[PDB]
Amino acid sequence: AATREFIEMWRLLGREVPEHITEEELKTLMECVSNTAKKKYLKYLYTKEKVKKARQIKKEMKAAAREEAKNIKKNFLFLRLWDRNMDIAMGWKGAQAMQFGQPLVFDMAYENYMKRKELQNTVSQLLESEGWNRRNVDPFHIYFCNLKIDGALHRELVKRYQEKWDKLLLTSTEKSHVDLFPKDSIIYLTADSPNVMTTFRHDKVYVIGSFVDKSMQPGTSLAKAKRLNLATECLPLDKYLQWEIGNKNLTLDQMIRILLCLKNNGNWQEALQFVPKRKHTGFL
Amino acid sequence: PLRHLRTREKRGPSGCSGGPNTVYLQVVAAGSRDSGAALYVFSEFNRYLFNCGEGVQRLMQEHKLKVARLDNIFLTRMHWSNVGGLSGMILTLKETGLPKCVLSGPPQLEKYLEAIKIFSGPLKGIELAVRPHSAPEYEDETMTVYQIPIHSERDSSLVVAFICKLHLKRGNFLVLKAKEMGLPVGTAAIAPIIAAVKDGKSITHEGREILAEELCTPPDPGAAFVVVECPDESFIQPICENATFQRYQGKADAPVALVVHMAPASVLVDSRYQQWMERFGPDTQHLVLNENCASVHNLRSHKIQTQLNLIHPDIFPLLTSFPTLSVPMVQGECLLKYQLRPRREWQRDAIITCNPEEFIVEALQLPNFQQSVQEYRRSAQDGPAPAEKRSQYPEIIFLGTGSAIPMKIRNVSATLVNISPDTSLLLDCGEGTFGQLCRHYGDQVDRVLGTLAAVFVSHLHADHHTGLPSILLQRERALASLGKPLHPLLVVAPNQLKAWLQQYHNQCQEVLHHISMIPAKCLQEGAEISSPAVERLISSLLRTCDLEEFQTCLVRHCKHAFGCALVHTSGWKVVYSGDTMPCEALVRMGKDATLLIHEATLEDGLEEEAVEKTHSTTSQAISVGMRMNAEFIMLNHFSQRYAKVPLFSPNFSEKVGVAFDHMKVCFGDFPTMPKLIPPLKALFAGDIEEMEERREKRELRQVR
RNA sequence: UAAAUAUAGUUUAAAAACAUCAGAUUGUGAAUCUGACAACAGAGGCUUACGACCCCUUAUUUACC
Ligand SMILES: *O[C@H]1[C@@H](O)[C@H](n2cnc3c(=O)[nH]c(N)nc32)O[C@@H]1COP(=O)(O)OP(=O)(O)OP(=O)(O)O
Ligand SMILES: C[S@@+](CC[C@H](N)C(=O)[O-])C[C@H]1O[C@@H](n2cnc3c(N)ncnc32)[C@H](O)[C@@H]1O
Ligand SMILES: [Zn+2]
Ligand SMILES: [Zn+2]
Repeated sequence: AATREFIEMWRLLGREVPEHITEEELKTLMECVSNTAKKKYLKYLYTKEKVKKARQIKKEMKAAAREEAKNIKKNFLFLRLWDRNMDIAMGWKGAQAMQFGQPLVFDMAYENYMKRKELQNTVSQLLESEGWNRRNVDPFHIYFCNLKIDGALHRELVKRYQEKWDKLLLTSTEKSHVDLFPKDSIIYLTADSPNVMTTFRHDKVYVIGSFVDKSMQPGTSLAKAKRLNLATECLPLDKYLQWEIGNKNLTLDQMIRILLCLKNNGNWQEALQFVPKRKHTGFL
Repeated sequence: PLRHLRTREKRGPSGCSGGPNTVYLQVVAAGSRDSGAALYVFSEFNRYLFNCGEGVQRLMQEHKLKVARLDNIFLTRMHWSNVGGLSGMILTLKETGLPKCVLSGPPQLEKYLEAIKIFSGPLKGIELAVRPHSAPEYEDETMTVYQIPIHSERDSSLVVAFICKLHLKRGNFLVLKAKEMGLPVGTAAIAPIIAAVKDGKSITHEGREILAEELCTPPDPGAAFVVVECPDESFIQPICENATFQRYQGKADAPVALVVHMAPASVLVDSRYQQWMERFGPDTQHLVLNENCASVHNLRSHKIQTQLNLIHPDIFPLLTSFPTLSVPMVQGECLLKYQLRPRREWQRDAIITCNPEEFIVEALQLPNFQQSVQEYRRSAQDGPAPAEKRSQYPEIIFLGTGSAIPMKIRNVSATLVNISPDTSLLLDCGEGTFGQLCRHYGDQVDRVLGTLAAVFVSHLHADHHTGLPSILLQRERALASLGKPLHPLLVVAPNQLKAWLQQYHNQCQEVLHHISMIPAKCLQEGAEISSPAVERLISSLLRTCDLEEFQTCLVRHCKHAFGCALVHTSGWKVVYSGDTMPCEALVRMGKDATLLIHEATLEDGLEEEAVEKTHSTTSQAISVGMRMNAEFIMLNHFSQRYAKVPLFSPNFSEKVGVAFDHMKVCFGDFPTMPKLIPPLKALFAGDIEEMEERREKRELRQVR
C-alpha cells in the first residue's frame, strides 16, 4: 500500500516514528485525515515503545539482581495465600452488593461523541472505577446501561477483562437507566447542573456518564438529562474548594471514589480529598 | 510576562529559521466615513498596524485581531482621521503589558505623544519610540519598511507613504534527494551542513562541491506591497514624480504585489493618478479604501439593535449604513484578506455578512422572549393612552454607555440631546462618538451635525473628550455641504482641556479655529463674572440652545470634574452627571429635574471598589435620583463587566431605567420604560444568568 | 473583552515514583512472576526535527478605573 512507504520515508526524516509497527496500527494511521493527526499518532506509538524498552531494560535488571542475591545467600497460623483470600472476600461482598447495594449507573450512551483515543481512556478509568468499588467496605451496585453488545466500548471492555468480563459482579445491559429505575429516584450528576448537591441521599440513584471528553463538549450530559425529565446535580467544588487551575469535570475513578466516601458517612473534607491537588489551592 | 517576547528571545538573532511561513494583508477598516481607513498586517513573528484611526481599536477587539502582539504602528499622515484614536490604542497596549511599541510616520509624532500626556497622564510601563521617516530603514524578522515623505505643492502638507518588502524566505530542504546523492542524514552528521544548504551557501563534502540552491526549492524572492494615501488633489503630482516610487514600478526585478490606495473617489479618477497606478504593471493588485465601500464593521452593534428593535422600534431604532476606470481595482471590505506568502491571492473567506433575518430569528427562538414581547405589545399598544400628550422633543440619544474603553456592544460615554428639530448639543464626546452619530443617522448625519449647538465635557478622562476633534473636522465638512457659514463651536469643559488642544493645535494640526470654549468654572452657580469675551459666549450658549439656564457644579471625581444641568424655557429640566460618586452639590442643583442621567458603573456590593475608583453603584445612583426628586432616572456609563445589561437590583422602580447604545428616549416614553424590563430579561437571559454567578463567586472568594 | 494557565489515576521534575486491570493454591521478599494499559486540554498548521514556534475552540483563574 502507498501508506507503508509513507511511513518508511518519515523514518528517514526522523519523524519520531517507532521501529516496529503492526499492520493493525497502520490502518489506524490510515484513518488520520490530517498530517498532524499522523504526526500525533506516531508520537504516541514512539513513546509506547520507549516506555516498553526502558521497562524491559529495567526489568531484566531486576531478574539479574535477584538471582545474584540468592546465590550469595517455624510456627505459622496462616499460609501465604492472601491475594487469593482477598479476591474471594471481595467477591462475596460484590455478590451481596447486587442484591442490596445502592445502584450506581454508568451511562454508555456517549460512544458517538468519543474518538478512539478517548474511548480507550474511558475503559481505563472504568476498570479503575470498578476496581475501587470492589475494594470498598460498602461497594455500589454498579450498572452499565446503554452498553451495546457490538459497540466499541463493549468490545474494548472485553479485551481488557478477557475472561473476567463475564465474571464481574456488575449489571451490564442495553436498556436505558430510565427503564430500570423510577424517574423520580434518578439524579444525573454533571458539572453543568444548575443545582448543587449538598447531601448524599442513599435512596437516590446516581448516573455517571462514562464519557471522557478530551476535546471539551460542555453540556453533552446535561442535554441527555434534559431530553428525559431527570434531575441533575453537581459537586460543591466551588463551595468548599479554592479552585484555581484545571477543568471541573473530574475523572470517573475520582467521581466514584468521592461518592464512595460520601456514602460511608464521610464529610466533604474527606470526600473531596480525591480531587487532584493541582486543581485547588487548599480546602475551606 | 508575555509569551511572544520569550519566543523572540529564544530565536536569538533570528536564527534557526528564515522568514515567516505565512504573511497576509487584512483590512480592518474599509475606509467608510464612520470607521475611517486602517490596514492590518499579519506575520508569524510580527504584526503591524497602519493608520490607526478613531474606533480602530474597537474593531480589532471585536474581530479577534489580537492587540498584545503589535510591534509597530505606521501612520501615513498626522491627521485625526489617522492619528485620532491612537491615544486609546496606547493604553490598550499598556494594559496588556507590552514593553515597547514603535511609532512611525511624520516627525510630528513626538510632539503628539507629549500632547496626549496632558490628559492621559504619564505613559509609564510602555516604551514609546517614534521612528520618523528621516530615520534609517527599519529591519525586522519579517520585512523591511521604507518610509517615503511626500510634500504637497507642525506641517500640514506632509504625507508619508510606506514601501514594504518581505524578506527572502529560505526554501524547503529535500532530505530524500540528499541521501541518494551520498549526504549522510541523522545526528551530528546533518546538523552542521543542513544550515549551509538551507542558507544558499555552497558546501564541500568529501571533495564534492554542491550548490545549496540545487537541493532546495526555489526560494521566495519576497513580495513587496505599498501603502499610500492621497488626501486630496494637491497630492497627486508629488506622488507621481516621486523618485523612490519609480524604483519599484517600472522595473522587472522588483515587482509590487499590492498597493493600498487610501484616497477619495475624485483623486482616483484623476488622469495623472490613473497613469501612475498603471505604471506598477498589470501584475500588481490594487486595493482601494474610501467612502465608496459600503460594508458593516460593528456587526455586533447591528445584531443587538435589531434584536432590541423588536421590543420597541421607536426606542430602539435600526442602524442605517451611511464609474469605470482604466486600471482595475478591488474595493476594500472589512476583514478582507490578501495573502502575500506562500500564495498571492485574495482571501475573501473571512469577510463578515450582515443579514438581519438571522438576528430576528435568533431572538424569537429564545425561551421567553417572543411571549414577553407579545404580552408587552398588547398591554402598551392597545393600552390606554396617557392623558398628557408630551412633545416629541427633547429626545435623548444614548450613543455610548461605556466606562473606560469601547467594546463590541457598549461604546465610551456619549449622549446627544435634541433640544429642538434645528438645534442639539452633545453632553459627552468619547472616542468614536462621530461613528455612533453616523451609524445612528446615516445620510442624516450632516443634518444632525449642522444642528449641534454646544458640546459638554464632564472631565479630562480619555473616555469623555477624546472624540471631540473628530466632530470638529466632520462638522466642518458637514457645514460646508449645507453651505452654512463656518463658525466656532461652543464647548463647555474644564480649563486644562485647552492645553491638550493647544498642544495639538501648535504641533499636530489646526483645530482651535472650530472651538469657542467656555470654561466650566464660570458656569457654576454664584460664580465670579469672567471676562466680557467669555460672558458673551455664555449668552450665546443660552440663546443658541434655547436654554433658560445652563448650570454646572463640581462632582465627587478626579480634580476639575464637573456635572451639568439643563433648563429649558418650556420648563423641563435635564440633569446630567458624569463620572461621580453620590454628591450633595449635584442634588441641590438638579432638584425637581425632569430627566436624570447618572453613572451606574458598578453593581451592588462593589461599594469599596467604587470609592477607590471614584464612581457610584447601581443602588447609590438610584438613591441620588430620589434625593434629587427627579421625575425619571437614566443610568449609563456602565462598567465593561456588564457588556449587555447591568444587574437589575430590587430597588428598580417605575422611575428608573437602563440605557443602551443608539437608544432614543423621550419624555413621553417614561410610562413605557418600566414595562420594557421583562422583555429585556428574556432577551438577555443568558447574560443575566452569568453575571450573578460572578457575584456569588465574589462573595465566597472575598470571604475566604 | 484581555492577559497568564490546562498532566483524564495522582505527584515530581523537565522521564521516573506511587497506583490500576488479567492470570497465580504464593512455605511466609508474593517486598514476586507472566501479561494488559502508557497520548502533559482539543483541533489545524509549520519544520530535517523540537515538548519549540503560529493561528482556532473549549475550560480555569484574575483584570476590565
Ligand atoms: O465577547 C464578550 C464580551 O465582549 C462581553 N462580555 C461578556 N462577559 C464579559 C466580562 O465579564 N468582561 C468583559 N470585559 N466583557 C464581557 O460579551 C461577550 C460575551 O460573549 P458571548 O459569545 O457569550 O455572547 P453571544 O451569545 O451574544 O455571542 P457572540 O456573538 O457575542 O460571540
Ligand atoms: C469527566 S465528565 C465528562 C463529561 C461532561 N459531563 C461533559 O458533558 O462534557 C464524566 C462524568 O463524570 C461526572 N462528573 C465529572 N465532573 C463532575 C462534577 N464536577 N460534578 C458532578 N459530576 C461530575 C459527570 O456526570 C460525567 O458524566
Ligand atoms: Zn468615564
Ligand atoms: Zn471619570
